[PDB]
Amino acid sequence: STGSATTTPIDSLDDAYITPVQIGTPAQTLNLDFDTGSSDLWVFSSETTASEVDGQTIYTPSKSTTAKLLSGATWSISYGDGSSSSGDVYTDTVSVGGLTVTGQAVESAKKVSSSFTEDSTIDGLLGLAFSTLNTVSPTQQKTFFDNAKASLDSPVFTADLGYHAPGTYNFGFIDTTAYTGSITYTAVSTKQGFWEWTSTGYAVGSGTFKSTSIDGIADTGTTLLYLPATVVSAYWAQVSGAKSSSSVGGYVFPCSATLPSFTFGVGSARIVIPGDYIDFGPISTGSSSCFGGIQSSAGIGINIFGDVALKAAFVVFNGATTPTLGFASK
Ligand SMILES: O=C(CNCCc1c[nH]c2ccccc12)Nc1sc2c(c1C(=O)NCc1ccccc1)CCCC2
Repeated sequence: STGSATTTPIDSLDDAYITPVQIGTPAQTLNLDFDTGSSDLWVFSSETTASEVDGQTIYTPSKSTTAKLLSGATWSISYGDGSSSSGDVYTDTVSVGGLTVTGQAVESAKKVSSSFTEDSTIDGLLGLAFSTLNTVSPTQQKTFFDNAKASLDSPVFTADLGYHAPGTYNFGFIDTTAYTGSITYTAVSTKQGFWEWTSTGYAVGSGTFKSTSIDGIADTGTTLLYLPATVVSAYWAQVSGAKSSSSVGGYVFPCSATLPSFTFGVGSARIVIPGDYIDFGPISTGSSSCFGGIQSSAGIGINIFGDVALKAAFVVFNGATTPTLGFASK
């Protein structure tokens, strides 16, 4: 089997991407944030505190003839940004672009934090990291991709995120028309449950490539690119007026700037992030100071190749016996 769905930025800045998912019988289509940085499939529901729901489409399990309460299961998750959600669990039928899983754990939210209530475009998350991270207790549940793996023509999914434009998630196959040149595959560690890999280095603009190991995670569920303080200082040094703001909590720069590109290494290969992709608009409406799309991973504990980096690449998440990650220019 295979599946193919379009993913769309939620706003003019690509702060996140949503992909339509069909849940239950008959189908309830909810728009989910496909997230390679977590492992819970959780949704706004008819069980969510009415004051924490504001425009999101809700999953109503009582209306699904295939939904079944998972007796005694609860879930509770907190991402390292403040946001969090929790609730109970159902198993139901879940389809993405023609690809169908029966008995997928669908984690119904009873409480969500502010960050999610505020984003009316996002009806939940579909986690695509490793099932070891799944928070359902007392019995861990499997991610959509894991449940689907055995059925796929190939145990893979690809992420093709667009810059200020629609993109594609495919399951089961690799679209050879979607990228230029060849796909460079690099090793993955699952020890922390992420698509964790090691970049061979970086360049700032047309500056000389620096070879250095940058261990980090391929994470579609994270907006920006978080890299070490040294690397990130080397980048913003090339932008006149750029500085790190405590009041803001990261590097900001003059909106009038023309940003240089950033290159990261995948083995001998190089992915080039156009300077464009690193601009995230005024820090507040009307301001001439703009938030940068590349930030320090200093108070995080791991580097994060978020959307800013992944959207410059065609990315293969290879769930074969030894998982690997693949990157191609596009
Ligand atoms: O958890 C994820 C991916 N999933 C994020 C889900 C999410 C949180 N808030 C949201 C708001 C809208 C849509 C989705 C989300 N990645 C991962 S993995 C990981 C972290 C994070 C993370 O929180 N990233 C986003 C972020 C990092 C730093 C500062 C601010 C934000 C930090 C500890 C090490 C391992």
